[PDB]
Amino acid sequence: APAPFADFAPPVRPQSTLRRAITAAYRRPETECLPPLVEAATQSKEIRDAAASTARKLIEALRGKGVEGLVQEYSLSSQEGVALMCLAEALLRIPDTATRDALIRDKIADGNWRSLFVNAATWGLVVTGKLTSTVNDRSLAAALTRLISRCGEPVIRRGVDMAMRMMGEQFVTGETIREALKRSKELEEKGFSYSYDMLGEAATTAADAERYYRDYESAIHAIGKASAGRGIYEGPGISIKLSALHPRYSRAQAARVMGELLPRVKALALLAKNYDIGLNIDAEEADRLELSLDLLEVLCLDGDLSGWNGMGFVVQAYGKRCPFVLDFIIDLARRSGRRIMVRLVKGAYWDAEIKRAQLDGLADFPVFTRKIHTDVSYIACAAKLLAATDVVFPQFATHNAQTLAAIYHMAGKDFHVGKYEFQCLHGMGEPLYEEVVGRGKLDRPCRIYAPVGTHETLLAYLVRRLLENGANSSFVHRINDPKVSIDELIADPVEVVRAMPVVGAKHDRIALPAELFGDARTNSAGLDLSNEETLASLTEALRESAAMKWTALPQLATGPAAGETRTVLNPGDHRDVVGSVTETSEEDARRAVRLAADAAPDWAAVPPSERAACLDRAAELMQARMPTLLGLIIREAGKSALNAIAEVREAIDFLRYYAEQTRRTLGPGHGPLGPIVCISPWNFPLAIFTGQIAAALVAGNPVLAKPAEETPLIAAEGVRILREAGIPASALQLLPGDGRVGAALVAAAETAGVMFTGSTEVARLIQAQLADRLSPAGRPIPLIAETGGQNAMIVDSSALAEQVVGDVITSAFDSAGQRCSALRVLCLQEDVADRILTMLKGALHELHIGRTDRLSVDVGPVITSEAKDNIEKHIERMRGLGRKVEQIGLASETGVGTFVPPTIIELEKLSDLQREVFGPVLHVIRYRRDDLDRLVDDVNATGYGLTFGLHTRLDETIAHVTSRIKAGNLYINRNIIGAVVGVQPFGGRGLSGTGPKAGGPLYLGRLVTTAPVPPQHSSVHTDPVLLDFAKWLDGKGARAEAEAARNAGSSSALGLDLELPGPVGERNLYTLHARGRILLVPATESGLYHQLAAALATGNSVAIDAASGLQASLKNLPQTVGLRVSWSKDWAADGPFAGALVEGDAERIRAVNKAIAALPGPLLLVQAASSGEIARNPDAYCLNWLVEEVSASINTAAAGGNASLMA
Ligand SMILES: Cc1cc2nc3c(=O)[nH]c(=O)nc-3n(C[C@H](O)[C@H](O)[C@H](O)COP(=O)(O)OP(=O)(O)OC[C@H]3O[C@@H](n4cnc5c(N)ncnc54)[C@H](O)[C@@H]3O)c2cc1C
Ligand SMILES: NC(=O)c1ccc[n+]([C@@H]2O[C@H](COP(=O)([O-])OP(=O)(O)OC[C@H]3O[C@@H](n4cnc5c(N)ncnc54)[C@H](O)[C@@H]3O)[C@@H](O)[C@H]2O)c1
Ligand SMILES: O=C(O)[C@@H]1CCCO1
Ligand SMILES: [Mg+2]
Repeated sequence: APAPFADFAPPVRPQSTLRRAITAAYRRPETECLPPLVEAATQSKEIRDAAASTARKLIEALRGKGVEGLVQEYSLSSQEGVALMCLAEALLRIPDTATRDALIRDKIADGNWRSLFVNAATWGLVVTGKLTSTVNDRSLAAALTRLISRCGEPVIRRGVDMAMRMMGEQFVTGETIREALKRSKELEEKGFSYSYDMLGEAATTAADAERYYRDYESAIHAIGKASAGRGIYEGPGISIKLSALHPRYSRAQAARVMGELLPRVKALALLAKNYDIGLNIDAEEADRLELSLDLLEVLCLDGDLSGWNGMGFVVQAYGKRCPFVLDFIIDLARRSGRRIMVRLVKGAYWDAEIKRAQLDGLADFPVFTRKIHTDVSYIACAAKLLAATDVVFPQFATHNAQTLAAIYHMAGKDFHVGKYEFQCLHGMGEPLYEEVVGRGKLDRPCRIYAPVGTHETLLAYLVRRLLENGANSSFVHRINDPKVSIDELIADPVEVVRAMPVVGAKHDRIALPAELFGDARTNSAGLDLSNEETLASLTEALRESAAMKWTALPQLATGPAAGETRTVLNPGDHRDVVGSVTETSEEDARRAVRLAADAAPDWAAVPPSERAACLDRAAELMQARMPTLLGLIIREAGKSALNAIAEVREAIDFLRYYAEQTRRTLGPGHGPLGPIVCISPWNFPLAIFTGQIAAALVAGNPVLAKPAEETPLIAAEGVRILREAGIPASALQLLPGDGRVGAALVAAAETAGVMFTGSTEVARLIQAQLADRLSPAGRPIPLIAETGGQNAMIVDSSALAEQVVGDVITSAFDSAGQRCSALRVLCLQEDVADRILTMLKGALHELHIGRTDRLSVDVGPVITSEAKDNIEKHIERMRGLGRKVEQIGLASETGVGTFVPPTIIELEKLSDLQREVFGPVLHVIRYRRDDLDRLVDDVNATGYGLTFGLHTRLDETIAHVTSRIKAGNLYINRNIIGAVVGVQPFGGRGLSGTGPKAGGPLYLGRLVTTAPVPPQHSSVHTDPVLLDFAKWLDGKGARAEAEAARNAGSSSALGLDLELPGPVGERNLYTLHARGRILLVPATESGLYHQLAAALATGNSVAIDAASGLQASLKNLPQTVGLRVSWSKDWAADGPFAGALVEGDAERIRAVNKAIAALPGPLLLVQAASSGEIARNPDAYCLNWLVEEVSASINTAAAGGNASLMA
């Protein structure tokens, strides 16, 4: 049995002094990076003046020398131009040129012309220079009809010829490498050279990686044949992306990268060596930089590649590590004797790096945040390169004439071909470099980066270009802006930075990850698993955590209690004993509730701000102890390191969010319920456990904490931390054990409320036990019950398959599918289903399943043998019905634990599924586009309503689907497992939950006897049926009830529509809707009128108990109100309901509550009042619990860029 964490994340090699200097700079504060760059980039006054003259001369030449002309000639609006180019693109997909021309002439031009507008975001950038994440396809369809009806065939022909020029000649150098080489003759004769890129990146499967390899290999042959001995400086070369060549290119898979990716790069390099051409490794995301250095090191030390100086490597000047990376590379060049070709660039992934660091809660960004800082960094790094031209070959890639001029003069008057060169991108830099290359200009060579491929393979690269072209900060954008003077364009960034008040200050309008929520609270901090210092320190902390004697005991107010004790075994290896749990006797569970009741007044008397300070102190302790907490979660609950970071971060965020919500709301009149029983699931064993307890405690209630029997150790540590933070032992008691302990707690006489997260079936048993119970005030015991899901994602033919597959693999198989939010049913539009399914199965087989104490493990075990047996029986039944089943093969080492292999099951109908299957099992169905609305019905028809995902680029489809789906958490163009506290308030409806949402603003109000007004909780909307009903009441003479109705209409927050603060590149929305049909059980006419006002003011329909005998009280209702009202004799026949309102004395409420609990389907949030309370208290029925919260998270970077960060 291997020692825990002894092989967690060993580095590829021992980190040298130079490598450690790189890692030290990874996220260094921007004010510390800039001063040495300013000093390195400083040049003499004479050179600065000379460079400004050269830059002015270049810019004047640029400004002094076809889509806009098409827009002008045919008077096209912006949308008409975009729509026309989408049509032209689609027409060009027809190969037979006469067949296309006849479709144009006879069918398109004459009238009624996969959505035509799938790529409109790209054409929008071409036409308008602005980026939209999604496409208004109804606007584009109207615009195309208008322009064709106005201008006919001529405008279509002009669009086709314009698209053909841009797509065949401007976006790519050629469709094939042979085409690109033939077209390179012209500029090679004028002094340019080329580096060809077979478009391709981010391989999803082994098959994709092999396709990109053979693309590269065939291009090396063609380029080498064409080079015909010109060598690495005067002849052409190739550029490659490491992410194209392996589907798991990441630090977490470093062993596979060195064992599988490295030999592939070596084979390509050997072929480049034989032809003597350059082979450049492009630079990609920040978390791949240092990994790529390990490949560079091995290749440059490999004797089989000796004699060849064509190996090249990009370094990104927008990165904080750039000068230290250059020190490492220059030293490697000296050690190896290879003259490494070093392409200095600014960087292509800036928007994505900002979003990623914010999402991961890291200490700082790995890139600069002011564009001028990247400019200074570039010039400083150029000075370093120009001092080492004997050992490296610098390649200065830039379109910025000021940057170019600065380097041209920095390099001085001595030049020979091979000393250094400039570089530019095809279709962007030729105007500038035609003023540079050649004896009549500056006589310096330029290498053109030449993309090669078809329109399909071109998307991602193209959008990075178009964003670059349209960004306000870009030289190529500003050169075209008439409001930008030449003097502004030649301003020296080095001197501009030197003169700023704080050299290197972070951008004013970009939040550090810790500051995403501003003054409200501090964001939880994560850990960078790509940082070698972090991995080394985490390895030691994880090993030390495995040496600790973790225990969980019954912790009563009076001290620990005795009980039956057993070991807790690692689910991924039952030989690894994690700790010991002593479980609670049912006698002691009852004693704990009595002690809680006795301690309730003392805890309620602690003022809310001091209760909140306890939560904040506990969050600080959890943040500080995160490495140790990670180790426990990994071993007790089968979580990977990434899963466990997210778990601890979530717990910190609950603590701080409920603390701040308390400070915003709770006062003396918001009295506590009393002892609250908190029952929690195994699968989020710290986060959900902490959240329920923290909310109940901070609302002034003493808590009985009953963790899942599977995961008591991390729960005990959470309680220990909360007690250390100041929660008195009498206010927070830990009762480990199984469902018998939970049931004994729920049944205890002094239990004043229950917070339950777990399976729907268990929630239903708790509902049943509470149905016969009333508070001393004669009201129902509040239950929050957050339950299972049957979560779907719908994917149409406009989605990007590579994005879909990544979000599907994560959503379905993260934590072995043991997330309540996990993707259970993937719904694929029929026309793209085969291609996406094939990619999904390929991605499935790249997952590593095993004991989770290794960074390389993607998917861990299931929690118990019973869970495994339950999941496997579902798979084998599906297999026995004839469904296609795909499964990863598991390594023999999984035999010591309880593992289920990630599984894909292809279903015929969505009704093939009954209940939630809580494991790594993805079901797939296909649909025809015209049946989309029916499909949404089928998804709704399960009765669940937790998470839901949609991948589409089409606004019409977003508006349709999101308006019809009934789920609590929606996700657009991203994974569906997001639950960031206060950003995606989390919780569903129907079989998935009663509400209110955890991590949302209505939560604390359920835990007090009088709910406060939540922050931002109001709406100016008034339900119109409520208004009609209030007028009807006035017509009937019920003046007091009509006034109460109007007041309910105003007080309702139905229609609240908020955007919540969060990371860039995301919109996170929070809205309040009707719940659905509310069951009304009135006793009196006036009670009925008040119940109906409450339900209508919150947008609901109603079913009214016919046994009330109150039918004569609703004579001659307006039709608008009548449409919302039904009478029910058999309640169980007319559901499902979404809540209930009850009127009566205590025994009537008890009897009705029992009848309601017996209704099939969802747990109902029931509110009860006596006739007298309805008369006395306008809030007898609380409108908070008659609306439904919906959270929607939209990935606005999904088109490949961030429009907000463009401006
Ligand atoms: C031949 C060639 C090859 C290239 N290869 C790669 C590569 O392998 N990997 C890669 O990542 N890039 C690469 N690039 C760079 C990238 O694709 C862009 O072309 C380049 O960053 C634009 O820089 P510039 O000097 O032309 O223009 P500029 O207008 O001078 O500079 C724009 C750049 O500033 C940076 N920037 C913008 N806003 C901010 C901000 N708020 N804070 C900090 N920085 C900011 C970005 O890097 C942006 O691209 C390459 C460029 C060329 C010409
Ligand atoms: N809606 C959400 O936010 C959410 C979040 C996480 C998990 N879940 C759901 O949780 C489930 C998985 O967690 P689980 O397997 O630990 O759930 P579970 O229903 O098996 O157990 C949950 C808790 O209830 C206790 N319990 C069992 N029987 C009881 C009884 N008769 N009376 C009182 N308490 C009893 C258990 O001991 C445990 O602490 C899944 O169905 C998942 O979808 C929902
Ligand atoms: O892929 C990109 O966008 C950059 C530019 C060229 C290579 O790396
Ligand atoms: Mg269970």
